[PDB]
Amino acid sequence: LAFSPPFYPSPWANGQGEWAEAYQRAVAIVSQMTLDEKVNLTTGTGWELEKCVGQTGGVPRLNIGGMCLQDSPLGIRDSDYNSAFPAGVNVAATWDKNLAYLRGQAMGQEFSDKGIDVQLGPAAGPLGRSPDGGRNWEGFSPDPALTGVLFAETIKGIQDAGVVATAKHYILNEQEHFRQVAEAAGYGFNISDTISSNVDDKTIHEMYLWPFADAVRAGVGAIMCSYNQINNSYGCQNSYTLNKLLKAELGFQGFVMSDWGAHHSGVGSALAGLDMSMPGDITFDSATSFWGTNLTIAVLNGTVPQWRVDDMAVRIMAAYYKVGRDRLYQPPNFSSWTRDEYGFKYFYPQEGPYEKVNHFVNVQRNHSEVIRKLGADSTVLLKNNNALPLTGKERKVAILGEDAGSNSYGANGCSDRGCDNGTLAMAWGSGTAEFPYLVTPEQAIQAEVLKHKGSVYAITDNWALSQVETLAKQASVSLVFVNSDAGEGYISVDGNEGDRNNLTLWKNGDNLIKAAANNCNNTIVVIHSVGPVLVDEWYDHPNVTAILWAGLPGQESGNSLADVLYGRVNPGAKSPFTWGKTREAYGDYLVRELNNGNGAPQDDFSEGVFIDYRGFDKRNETPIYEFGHGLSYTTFNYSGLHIQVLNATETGAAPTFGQVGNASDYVYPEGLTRISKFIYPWLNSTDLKASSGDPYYGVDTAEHVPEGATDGSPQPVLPAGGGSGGNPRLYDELIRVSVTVKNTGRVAGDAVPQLYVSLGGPNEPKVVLRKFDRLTLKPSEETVWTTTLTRRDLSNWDVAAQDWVITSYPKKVHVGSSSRQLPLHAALPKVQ
Amino acid sequence: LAFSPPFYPSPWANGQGEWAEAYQRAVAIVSQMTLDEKVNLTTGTGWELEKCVGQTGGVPRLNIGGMCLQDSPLGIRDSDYNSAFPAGVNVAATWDKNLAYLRGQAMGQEFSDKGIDVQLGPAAGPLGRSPDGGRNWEGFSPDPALTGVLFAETIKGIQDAGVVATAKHYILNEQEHFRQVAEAAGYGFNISDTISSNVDDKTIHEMYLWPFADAVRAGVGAIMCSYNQINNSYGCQNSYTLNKLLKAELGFQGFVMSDWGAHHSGVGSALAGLDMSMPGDITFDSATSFWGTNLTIAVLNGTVPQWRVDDMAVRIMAAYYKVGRDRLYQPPNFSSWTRDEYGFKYFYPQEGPYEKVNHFVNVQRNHSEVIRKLGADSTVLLKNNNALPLTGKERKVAILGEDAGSNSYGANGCSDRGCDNGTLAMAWGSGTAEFPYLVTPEQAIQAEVLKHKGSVYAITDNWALSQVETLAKQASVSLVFVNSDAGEGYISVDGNEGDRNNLTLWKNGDNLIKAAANNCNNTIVVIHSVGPVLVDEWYDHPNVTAILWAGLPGQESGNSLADVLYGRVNPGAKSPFTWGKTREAYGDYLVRELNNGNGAPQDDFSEGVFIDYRGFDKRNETPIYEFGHGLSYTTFNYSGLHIQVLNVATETGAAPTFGQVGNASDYVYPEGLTRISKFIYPWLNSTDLKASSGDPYYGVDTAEHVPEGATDGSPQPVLPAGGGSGGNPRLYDELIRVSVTVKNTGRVAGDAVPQLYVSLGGPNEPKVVLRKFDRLTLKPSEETVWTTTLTRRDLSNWDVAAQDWVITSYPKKVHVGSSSRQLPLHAALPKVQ
Ligand SMILES: *[C@@H]1O[C@H](CO)[C@@H](O[C@@H]2O[C@H](CO)[C@@H](O[C@@H]3O[C@H](CO[C@H]4O[C@H](CO[C@H]5O[C@H](CO)[C@@H](O)[C@H](O)[C@@H]5O[C@H]5O[C@H](CO)[C@@H](O)[C@H](O)[C@@H]5O)[C@@H](O)[C@H](O[C@H]5O[C@H](CO)[C@@H](O)[C@H](O)[C@@H]5O[C@H]5O[C@H](CO)[C@@H](O)[C@H](O)[C@@H]5O)[C@@H]4O)[C@@H](O)[C@H](O[C@H]4O[C@H](CO)[C@@H](O)[C@H](O)[C@@H]4O[C@H]4O[C@H](CO)[C@@H](O)[C@H](O)[C@@H]4O)[C@@H]3O)[C@H](O)[C@H]2NC(C)=O)[C@H](O)[C@H]1NC(C)=O
Ligand SMILES: *[C@@H]1O[C@H](CO)[C@@H](O[C@@H]2O[C@H](CO)[C@@H](O[C@@H]3O[C@H](CO[C@H]4O[C@H](CO)[C@@H](O)[C@H](O)[C@@H]4O)[C@@H](O)[C@H](O[C@H]4O[C@H](CO)[C@@H](O)[C@H](O)[C@@H]4O[C@H]4O[C@H](CO)[C@@H](O)[C@H](O)[C@@H]4O[C@H]4O[C@H](CO)[C@@H](O)[C@H](O)[C@@H]4O)[C@@H]3O)[C@H](O)[C@H]2NC(C)=O)[C@H](O)[C@H]1NC(C)=O
Ligand SMILES: *[C@@H]1O[C@H](CO)[C@@H](O[C@@H]2O[C@H](CO)[C@@H](O[C@@H]3O[C@H](CO[C@H]4O[C@H](CO[C@H]5O[C@H](CO)[C@@H](O)[C@H](O)[C@@H]5O[C@H]5O[C@H](CO)[C@@H](O)[C@H](O)[C@@H]5O)[C@@H](O)[C@H](O)[C@@H]4O)[C@@H](O)[C@H](O[C@H]4O[C@H](CO)[C@@H](O)[C@H](O)[C@@H]4O)[C@@H]3O)[C@H](O)[C@H]2NC(C)=O)[C@H](O)[C@H]1NC(C)=O
Ligand SMILES: *[C@@H]1O[C@H](CO)[C@@H](O[C@@H]2O[C@H](CO)[C@@H](O[C@@H]3O[C@H](CO[C@H]4O[C@H](CO)[C@@H](O)[C@H](O)[C@@H]4O)[C@@H](O)[C@H](O[C@H]4O[C@H](CO)[C@@H](O)[C@H](O)[C@@H]4O)[C@@H]3O)[C@H](O)[C@H]2NC(C)=O)[C@H](O)[C@H]1NC(C)=O
Ligand SMILES: *[C@@H]1O[C@H](CO)[C@@H](O)[C@H](O)[C@H]1NC(C)=O
Ligand SMILES: *[C@@H]1O[C@H](CO)[C@@H](O)[C@H](O)[C@H]1NC(C)=O
Ligand SMILES: OC[C@H]1CNC[C@@H](O)[C@@H]1O
Ligand code: NA
Ligand code: NA
Repeated sequence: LAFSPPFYPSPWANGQGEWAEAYQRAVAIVSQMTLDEKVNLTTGTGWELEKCVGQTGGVPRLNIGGMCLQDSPLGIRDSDYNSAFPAGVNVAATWDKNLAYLRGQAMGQEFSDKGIDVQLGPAAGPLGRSPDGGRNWEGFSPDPALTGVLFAETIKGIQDAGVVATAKHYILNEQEHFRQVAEAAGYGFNISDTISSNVDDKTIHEMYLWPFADAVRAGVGAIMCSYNQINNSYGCQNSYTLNKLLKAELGFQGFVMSDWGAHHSGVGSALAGLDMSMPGDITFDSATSFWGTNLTIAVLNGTVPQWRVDDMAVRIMAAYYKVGRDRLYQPPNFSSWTRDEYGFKYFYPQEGPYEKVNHFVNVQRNHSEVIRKLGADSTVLLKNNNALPLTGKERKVAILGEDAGSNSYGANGCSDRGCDNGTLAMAWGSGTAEFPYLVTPEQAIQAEVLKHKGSVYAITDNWALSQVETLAKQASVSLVFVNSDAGEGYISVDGNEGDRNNLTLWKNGDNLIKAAANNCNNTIVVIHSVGPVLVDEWYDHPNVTAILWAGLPGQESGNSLADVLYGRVNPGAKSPFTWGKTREAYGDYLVRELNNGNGAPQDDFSEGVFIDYRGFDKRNETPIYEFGHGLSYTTFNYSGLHIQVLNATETGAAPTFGQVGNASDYVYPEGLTRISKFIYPWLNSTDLKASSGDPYYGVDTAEHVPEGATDGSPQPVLPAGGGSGGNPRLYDELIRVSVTVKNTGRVAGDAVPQLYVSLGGPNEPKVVLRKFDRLTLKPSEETVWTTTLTRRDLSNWDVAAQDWVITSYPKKVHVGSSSRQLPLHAALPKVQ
Repeated sequence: LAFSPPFYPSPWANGQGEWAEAYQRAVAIVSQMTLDEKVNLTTGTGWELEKCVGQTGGVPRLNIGGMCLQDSPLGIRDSDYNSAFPAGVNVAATWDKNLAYLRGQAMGQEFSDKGIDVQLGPAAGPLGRSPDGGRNWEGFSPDPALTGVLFAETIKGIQDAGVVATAKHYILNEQEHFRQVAEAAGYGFNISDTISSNVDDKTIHEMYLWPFADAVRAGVGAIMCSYNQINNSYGCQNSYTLNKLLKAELGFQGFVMSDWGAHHSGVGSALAGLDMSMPGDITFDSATSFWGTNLTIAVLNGTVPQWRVDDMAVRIMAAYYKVGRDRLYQPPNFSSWTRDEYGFKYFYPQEGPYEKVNHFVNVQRNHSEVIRKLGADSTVLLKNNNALPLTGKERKVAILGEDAGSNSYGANGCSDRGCDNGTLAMAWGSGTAEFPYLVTPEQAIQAEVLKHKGSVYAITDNWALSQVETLAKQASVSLVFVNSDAGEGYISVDGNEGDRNNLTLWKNGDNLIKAAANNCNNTIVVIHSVGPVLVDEWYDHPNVTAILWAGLPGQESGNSLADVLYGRVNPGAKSPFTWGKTREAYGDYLVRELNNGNGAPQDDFSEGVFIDYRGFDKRNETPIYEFGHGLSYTTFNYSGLHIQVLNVATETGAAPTFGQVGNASDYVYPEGLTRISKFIYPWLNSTDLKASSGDPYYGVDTAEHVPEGATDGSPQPVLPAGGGSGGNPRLYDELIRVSVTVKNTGRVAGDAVPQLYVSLGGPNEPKVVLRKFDRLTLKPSEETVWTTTLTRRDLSNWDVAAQDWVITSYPKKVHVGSSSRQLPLHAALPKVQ
């Protein structure tokens, strides 16, 4: 079986780069803390014991309120009077750094105004190994350069608005199936440990880790480690991914929290680089924790060095100070577990004062504007045979498909969005927010038609084909809506356990489109979906005159779409993944059956880097719509490529901050009423063994602590580390590339120039994206797009050097409008 | 068994009153026609043979195009790019003569622009004997005064727009069960003839006949006789209702058409006062007709007098001229049977030239505006505990109920509206039109809330009660939508064979309302229905803060309602029927089982005049909401009632004939004409009359089957109650002027609906009966004096001994106020005669 080698000690923070001020403030306050106070920062207080999806107890003697951590990557979960933004995959479809940022900012503002300290998002893991993976839509794209840039801009927007962002899930959680042992049991499978993603060192560096290096360099304050194992070592105690890759090589200065139920040991995880346990207990409301009491004991008994807990507390306070949360602090003014105005303060056991638990604060501001805009700018026009934009003069409009209409249970009528009923504007699981309302395509397109005194109807039963056919024969234009949904693995909809069982349109979508197109010579298909779907049965039908993919647009869905269909917005989005002829064309199959008996299922990433377009190009397969493809209401020309060549070895010793006293300093204080299931830092008595309750307490302890796990002496800086996101020399700019871009059509709009490189060598993809931008040009207007290639951009990861190297194979650059339409190309000059 | 006494001969037209010019022009043209041409005017061409629901062949030699007759009373049926107006019941709820006229005008304009000559509406029969009758909603109100006045204004709007209106159904078609034998057989019932409505002479004059007297006096061109029998004689050959009540007593000058399949004999119907057979065949596509060829033969063989057939022709041409149809004529520019651009000219057999059958003419103009306004102005506010109007500042709005949302088959996705899915804006059967679009309450209310930056959702599955209760707990206001549907008897939805099986909300509505009100202290109920529904289980719930009934609003439903809920329109509508505690409180049970073996079921109207509020008041029962009840966002005061007393041929001419009849050979099929399969023609196969009729009863006991008087063309007496239009003109003398001051005593402009009831006196008269009303717009503090007059008819009762209206010697009283039960002003009336 795959093996995960050790890397110890867990590196300590050092005030790196833009962290210097936040780290000095964190060390000044952590220095004042007792051991039980430090431990309070590191451990949640128990599932649904307070207000937020995750919440720590804070340090009240030092005026630090408990840290409130809340989903989701696309808006506040489990709350009220908040907005529901389009999903991360829509941000990927915009290819628009500025919109990713502005969406970050608007979410940060709403979370901050609910008294939330830490947003659990954005996501870049899953990256998207498999097109049917259940959570790819929360992240961005299976391409690392596109994902890493939009991930980083999202982070910066959220943190500039004063909320800590949490880059998740770290790392290789590329499928829902078998990701948790209790979930698998509920779905009929008996496994002893979760699925192990088994991945070679070059692949992890070139693909899955690269957006985390961007998040790190962009200043992300938190990282959430993942439920799966990596080479048979759990993500939240994997010393290789956490100590070596994240903290030593990428130089991460913030804190690593567990995913909920992903914490699997106290001592093991603390020494392997975990800093925060969520929701704080061992299983939900077990009243036991691998940390809390147990971590205070682990330090008192000498097994976890003081410097390790001290560094947890410094990383946690430093992220909180880095975003300025201290200046915006207020306790969470809502409850994730009830919408009632009043309730017992501690929800799960219904204890504590009976008091106001919701204040109904309306944090929406004018955020519907950025959502409606980001929806229109993420609507990919895949096909347009001169059918769009509409004019408003069409005499009779047929709106067809359940995906155009209302969810009959209300927009929030399925818990965590766990159904696919009515228009699909948000997929399911934790990656969700309550809509404040939901504008359906039916509502916005019928309003638009009635404004022009046209005739219009909506048929929203996809087996009502008699009516579809009759109305399609009478219509000037048939707008046909179809979807495909997916989500987090703890929910199953129609037997899809988070992951999609296939890429075919749900709810009779293919037959609905063929019924319309058999009868209307102007059939326009609109797809809402978590990722690609199969279109081969109808996309080339002669009466299908346009096709659009609008992703998961959030609350302004129908208005975002109408703006595009009626020409208020000229679509600029590009596909952020590949649209293949068959599921086989993508390869990268999910592990859907036990393959290691009743042990952990083994998920070998045997394709290496060759996911999505890199795999189609390697196999010489032709996509229907390639990565980077999207049309516009105008045309663009690219010409005039020009290329120009441009002109610490050790750490400190681990520090300790403050003093640790005797056990009797950490016994429960006598005036305090202990709330049932609440997780505390304190001991029942000075008897360490008895207060831990651990059946393994004090047995074979040293043989269970890896060599070096307690070494606080100065360490070597890795060749590829020493900076933020990697050695700073990786970010030196080596080549500048320019091209001229002209709008040669009649409509103002945006181009998305894309710069790919070919790094050369027998095992490298033919082309890999490295730069892009989204440039607004009026008709006939031109501009020069200039960008630069860094040392990292031209490197490959060398497993023998443990470093990025520019290999000696000759490299080329290609610029154009998609991964398959690259009219400009040149050999690059040799650089090192 | 009830018996229907004979009345012969069938009165001939005479140019009465406003018909003088139309009659002269009809005589002049019918004088030029051959017998087969005349017959062509009287008989439709066969079910689906041409474009319109009914269609005659016309007279091409004299450039008279075939007459195109199309449904419905609320908009053009079976067509395209037309509007869908609110139902006649909503017009009744407006209590607004002007809006009634404006709706008729906007409908006549649309019909005229499609090349339709005759609109099959409006309807005042069923009047509304039973609250569960399947078609009451197409008419107006169970009250004859409210109905007759709004029926009349609807007819004047249509005919002023140049289309002939058809007052239907004449008469006593008060229920759908057993109305047609083949329908009854499709539902498992074996009957040899249709339901017989059996009614006494005073009741028919005081109730069912009264709105038709108004129709006739307002100048209606056509009348459509009914499927039921009346005292065991079919509506379309009932000499008593057609010859005596309609043509002699009411003096009707236009033409009587059959309902479709209501024509039951050639000779018998022509002599009993029928003028036009629709759709022209005996059963759909039978290629046989009681008229056409048979009527030509019946005149040739001496059995139907030429004067009778000339009179049919003159009544038909006179109605056509009277509305100026000849000045707007164009062939129908759509087909009722297909939406294809091209097709065979003769749809049913797919014969004739292949040519353009649809021109897709957009006739809607800006009629959405009158629809929008009339839906708002017909929304009755039944209860409002200071909950409405909404301000727009409600922080979270729950829209609850399938009736708020879309029909998932599309607004037109159920044929003839034969389902109750999504918002109910139109009930089912022939009384329907294709929506151009349908704005749902969900759409218009969610749009209003988003304009104010509120939060809003719609739950539209009425068994999703977990979600309903969760959202209702979170909401500032919960708007709960519920409905109850019905329609014409040939369609059954959920076992309701046209008629409603109960007056309970459909689709779990009572449980939905209780789920919302148990959780939300500001639950507002909105009812779309064909008539009253039982509200006893929740109307008085402490968290039910407002209740509205919005009827069947047509295509602008959601916008009409939002205009009211948000106070752009202050509701002025008033209930046009009673809301009782139980079904038993209304009495008047439908006949739902065979009670005459396998012969015609018998429907005895044994309550006499005591239907709807007259029955409740007679039984001393308290309605939840009485007839005439509606609240406003302002208040009104009525004061200062004052009463002021104010200051005909005896024989007809002889029956004329116009033009000449020749030999049987003039009427044989023309040699060079292709005869279209199933098409009905006026021509004979040969000069053999017997063989050309194909009638198994031809020449059988003929004399015995021709009623006494039926061929009598000599001068007739004028009935004491006849001699004018809608009755002897002395009935319309104004005898009393009544005035009262109405003041808006509140803070917002609005419409008051003053109502004037009389008590006629006498042991068997209703305690009060509506006579006058108007709808008056007043600004805050403004006053106005409402003045109206009572006519001799208004103060009379029908005396069966005299056969005339008589002001009886019991002391009479006037009562004025805001409903049938809120009448603060009363005055004794002085003796007048
Ligand atoms: C010139 O050319 C013309 C065009 O071709 C020729 O016209 C044909 O003339 C024939 C006579 O020669 C006609 O045939 C006879 O028709 C009658 C009338 O039938 C209709 O009306 C019935 C009710 O009638 C009353 O009311 C009408 C007006 O509404 C009056 O006109 C009648 O006079 C009669 O009036 C009395 O009652 C009213 C009150 O109700 C009073 O106010 C009056 O004061 C009078 O008292 C109605 O019931 C009939 O309905 C039947 O038919 C419908 C289908 O059309 C169907 O939907 C109904 O369910 C019902 O079906 C049942 O009956 C029919 C037959 O009629 C069966 O086939 C069927 O299967 C069912 O049983 C209809 O709407 C009709 O009554 C005559 O039939 C009676 O007499 C014959 C024998 O003479 C019997 O064989 C029949 O069974 C029947 O017997 C019943 O009645 C008897 C009373 O008379 C009684 O003794 C018996 O006990 C029995 O119960 C004839 O069928 C033919 O209609 C007409 N064709 C056209 C196309 O117009 C003309 O002949 C020719 N001239 C010359 C000189 O050659
Ligand atoms: C790890 O994080 C966890 C989670 O955040 C931290 O746990 C929290 O620690 C808090 C202390 O920082 C502790 O706070 C206590 O709350 C109690 C309940 O308060 C609520 O109910 C009261 C009473 O109705 C309301 O007044 C109040 O507003 C709340 O609604 C308080 O009662 C405690 O107040 C006492 O201590 C504080 C100072 O901490 C005094 O300011 C206050 O006056 C009270 O002082 C009395 O009691 C203390 C000790 O209990 C005495 O030392 C003092 O002399 C006073 O004694 C008199 O009164 C008591 C009875 O009232 C009487 O017996 C005595 O004889 C005298 O007459 C305090 O505010 C949270 O409950 C606790 N959270 C949970 C879930 O357990 C933990 O500290 C963190 N750990 C570290 C190491 O940082
Ligand atoms: C007066 O005249 C009116 C008009 O004719 C008469 O009304 C009819 O009354 C009938 C008798 O009540 C009604 O028939 C009943 O219909 C009930 C509801 O059927 C619908 O809803 C259910 C439940 O839907 C939920 O669950 C679905 C499947 O899980 C889900 O898809 C759906 O979205 C709903 O979800 C919510 O709830 C679930 C859990 O419950 C949650 O998980 C979810 O999150 C949501 O919260 C659905 O199954 C069904 O297919 C349909 O769409 C039925 O439930 C009744 O059937 C039960 O009881 C029967 C005994 O009565 C028994 O045979 C049967 O086996 C069931 O146990 C029943 O069919 C009818 O609809 C009314 N028609 C109209 C037009 O209103 C009225 O009866 C007359 N009144 C009187 C006094 O005479
Ligand atoms: C009772 O009402 C019915 C239905 O309205 C009338 O029946 C129609 O009568 C009209 C007028 O006579 C008939 O019209 C004839 O149609 C023929 C076919 O016309 C179409 O197809 C041709 C061939 O492709 C086209 O070229 C043409 O434009 C039409 O689109 C015409 O060809 C006839 O006109 C000429 O033909 C005859 C040949 O016999 C010659 O005498 C002349 O040269 C003449 O120019 C004619 O127009 C129509 O077909 C009838 N309809 C049906 C359904 O049968 C009755 O006439 C009316 N009865 C009374 C007594 O008024
Ligand atoms: C600590 O004491 C508490 C309360 O007495 C007891 O419930 C708990 O089990 C003890 N913990 C351990 C590890 O024994
Ligand atoms: C008249 O002639 C047609 C065509 O020959 C024949 O089919 C039809 O049956 C006849 N009508 C009658 C009453 O015989
Ligand atoms: O559709 C034509 C006729 C059918 N029977 C009912 C009438 O109201 C209608 O106009
Ligand atoms: Na086809
Ligand atoms: Na309650």
